Amino acid sequence: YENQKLIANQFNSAIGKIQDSLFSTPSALGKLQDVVNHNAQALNTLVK
Amino acid sequence: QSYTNSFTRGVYYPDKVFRSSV
Amino acid sequence: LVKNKCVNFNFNGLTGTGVLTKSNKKFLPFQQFGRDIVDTTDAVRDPQ
Amino acid sequence: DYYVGYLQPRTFLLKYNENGTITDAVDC
Ligand SMILES: *[C@@H]1O[C@H](CO)[C@@H](O)[C@H](O)[C@H]1NC(C)=O
Repeated sequence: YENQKLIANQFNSAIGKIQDSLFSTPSALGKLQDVVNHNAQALNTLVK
Repeated sequence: QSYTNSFTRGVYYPDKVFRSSV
Repeated sequence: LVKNKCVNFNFNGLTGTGVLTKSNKKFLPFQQFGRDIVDTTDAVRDPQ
Repeated sequence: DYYVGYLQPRTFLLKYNENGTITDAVDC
């Protein structure tokens, strides 16, 4: 109740930093891409 | 009578199969 | 030669089943077949 | 005014262009 404004500003800055971090770094979403690539590799080996 | 080195020459088409961007 | 019909073909010894349509691919004037990353016949040139 | 070389059994990686033309093969 005393530092409401400061906490709100901190949260607002943090969410923007998270958005920028996700936008910039391309290796953040490694796991999902790895799953997709593994499935594609399995199918390609099977057909080959 | 002399000797040289083949930089990148000697590549030919192995077969008669068309391939696109592979 | 028929087109747009599921018809068996025997192009110059290459045999299979499929639908034969018009192709926009450019062939060098020595290549007969056509493959892809999966290594299956995708396009063939008319022996005639 | 000419060169002679002998062929050996190797393994090669070839890059085909969209118009299927071999460019920049690499040895193995
Ligand atoms: C490939 O073929 C197209 C269509 O003829 C042509 O415009 C292009 O210059 C050719 N070469 C390359 C490297 O794209």
